[PDB]
Amino acid sequence: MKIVYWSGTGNTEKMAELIAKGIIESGKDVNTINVSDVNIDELLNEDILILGCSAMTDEVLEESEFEPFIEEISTKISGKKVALFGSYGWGDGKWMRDFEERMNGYGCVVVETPLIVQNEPDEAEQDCIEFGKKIANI
Ligand SMILES: Cc1cc2nc3c(=O)[nH]c(=O)nc-3n(C[C@H](O)[C@H](O)[C@H](O)COP(=O)(O)O)c2cc1C
Repeated sequence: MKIVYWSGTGNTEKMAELIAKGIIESGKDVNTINVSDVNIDELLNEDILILGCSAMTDEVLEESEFEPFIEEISTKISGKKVALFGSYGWGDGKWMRDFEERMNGYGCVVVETPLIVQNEPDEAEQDCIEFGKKIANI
């Protein structure tokens, strides 16, 4: 499996590691990839796309790297299963509600409720691990 993410201070990156740990604990292999080093072709061969990005300016996906990546794969992911996650600060998850609506709009099947955690996943560590375990069972 593969987890692709963008993180500006390390919050979403930490979530990604924790989600990977859950998948591994369930007996499966998984690689975490920063959006900068992702290979679209190899990524498109995955049965489930696990994508994460923190909330950026005015509740949007990160603009210089993550958004363009989503746009590029947008026409080639109809029917694919996706699990979404990310860290946020002062908002209430608007960027994620929009990210979920967008992926659905591209024809994807959002398999679980998106996992969102405020700032660093300190108290929410187990929640991240459990999300990974749910994904491993799909
Ligand atoms: C430029 C900028 C804009 C932000 N905009 C939002 C926002 O609109 N809503 C929100 O809840 N958090 C916002 N945040 C806070 C981040 O989503 C939050 O700090 C998160 O934990 C960052 O995770 P990361 O280290 O994975 O990037 C913003 C942060 C930055 C740096």
